[PDB]
Amino acid sequence: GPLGSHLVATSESVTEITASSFVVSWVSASDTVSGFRVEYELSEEGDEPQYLDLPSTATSVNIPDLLPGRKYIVNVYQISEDGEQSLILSTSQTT
Repeated sequence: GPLGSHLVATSESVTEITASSFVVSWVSASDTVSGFRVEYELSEEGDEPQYLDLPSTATSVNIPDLLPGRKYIVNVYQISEDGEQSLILSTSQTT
């Protein structure tokens, strides 16, 4: 049954804890995507934003070098064959 969800997941859907890393996954809300671009910045300090580029076949990425005890804002954008970016997933986390 729906084990009520069973969070089934289990293992800290968040593994890459090292350096307070993050493991976020999304859906290629588009097959015309030529690649993906992930952006994460401190929701507090507002430091400078960082970008990570992944292939159109990528649907998940691990963000390392994160500052423990800090909140980061993550936004995944898919790049179309025209170079257009579209927000497919936006979420924040607290190392």
